Amino acid sequence: QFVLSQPNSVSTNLGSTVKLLCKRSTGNIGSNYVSWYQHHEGRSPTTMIYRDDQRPDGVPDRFSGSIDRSSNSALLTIDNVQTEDEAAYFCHSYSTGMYIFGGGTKLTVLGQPKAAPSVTLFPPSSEELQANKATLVCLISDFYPGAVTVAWKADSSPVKAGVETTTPSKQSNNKYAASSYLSLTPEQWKSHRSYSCQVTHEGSTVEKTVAPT
Amino acid sequence: EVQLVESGGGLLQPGRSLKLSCVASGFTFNNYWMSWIRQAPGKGLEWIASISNIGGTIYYPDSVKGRFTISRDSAQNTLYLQMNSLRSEDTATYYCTRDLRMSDYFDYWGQGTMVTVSSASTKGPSVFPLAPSSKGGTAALGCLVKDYFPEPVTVSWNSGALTSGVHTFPAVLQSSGLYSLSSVVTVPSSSLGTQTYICNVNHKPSNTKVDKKVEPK
Repeated sequence: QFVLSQPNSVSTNLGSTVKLLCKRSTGNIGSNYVSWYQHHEGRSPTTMIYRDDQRPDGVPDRFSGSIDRSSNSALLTIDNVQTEDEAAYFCHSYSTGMYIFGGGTKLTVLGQPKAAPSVTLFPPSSEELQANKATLVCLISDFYPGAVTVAWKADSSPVKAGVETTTPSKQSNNKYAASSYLSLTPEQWKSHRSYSCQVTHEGSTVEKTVAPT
Repeated sequence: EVQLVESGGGLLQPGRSLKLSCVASGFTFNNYWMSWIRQAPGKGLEWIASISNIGGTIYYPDSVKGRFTISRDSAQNTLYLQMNSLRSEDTATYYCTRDLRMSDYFDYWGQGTMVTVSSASTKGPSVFPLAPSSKGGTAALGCLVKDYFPEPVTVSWNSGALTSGVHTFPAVLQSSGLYSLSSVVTVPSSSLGTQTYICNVNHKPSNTKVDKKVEPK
């Protein structure tokens, strides 16, 4: 019937205040109850806000729910943000035997300066080439916040197949890391002059290139 | 206090079937509605099924309509999700919830059960060396752990004697159903002529051990 739309990722700082929105595609946000759930990685979700603006026992006072009909959206408000508040938040609503979830918004709690990615690019090993296989390995480390996009190029042209990239993963020093793999045939690799891995981080890209040995 | 403990699940093949279990306790089972929510890896929450407290009304989205069947046993305080004709898409972590129909929200969540659906079977990794490249004065070297199944793989370096600057990357899931990961180490570039770097790959699901020495070029 409708679709709940949240931003993909928002970031703030400690002690500050953030408002997470959940616009509704059609109809009025006030027609049905809105619910907010916090989700941690490897953890069961817990309900944070029920019935538009009710919080269960134990949920901290910082969390609050609201409704704004001017934008037909709902808001989850977090005052005095803590490091523990870095998580994912899903809004929910029900209408005619359907449970509509939002895309969720990954809340980032900025606890350190911004960091540019370290990018290292490995060509296929000689041993791998003799086994009739070829893989490029692009290692991305030491960036904050942890969200990057990767694009590969063969010579100068975009590569549309054979790319597999990991979700960014939190490193030991609370920075994030990711890795990307390009699969080729050995003839593909040797036929082009170069291959390059482009990592976009906060709208600024770092790029490394390798060429057949 | 309310407890929702889920069981079942595991590794399956396309077109096969599974029945998930959620045992309920700490409350009066027959009052509440129940639901199944899943989250596929690297994806948002998705609602799958909702059953009345009497087994009376049952709602399904179109993505799993006619494939899943939700049921409940009053005598055993148990919620079931029969998944049939499974697909690779249905690979997710499945959560059992208690509903409050009066307020349209799930007030209690289970522990979660992981379901994997792939057409792979147990396979050891093909380990290749990642010869060094720069970072100059600091170089990066590693070894590539390709095409294994299932997780996990463990890597140590120089039998655990080498730990400084060792960073083992989380595995990627290939479209072929197999995993690949890399373990890379950063070391002083001076030592390449004198130091031996051997990565010890361990894949207990297939009982495979591979030791590959990483040399310069």
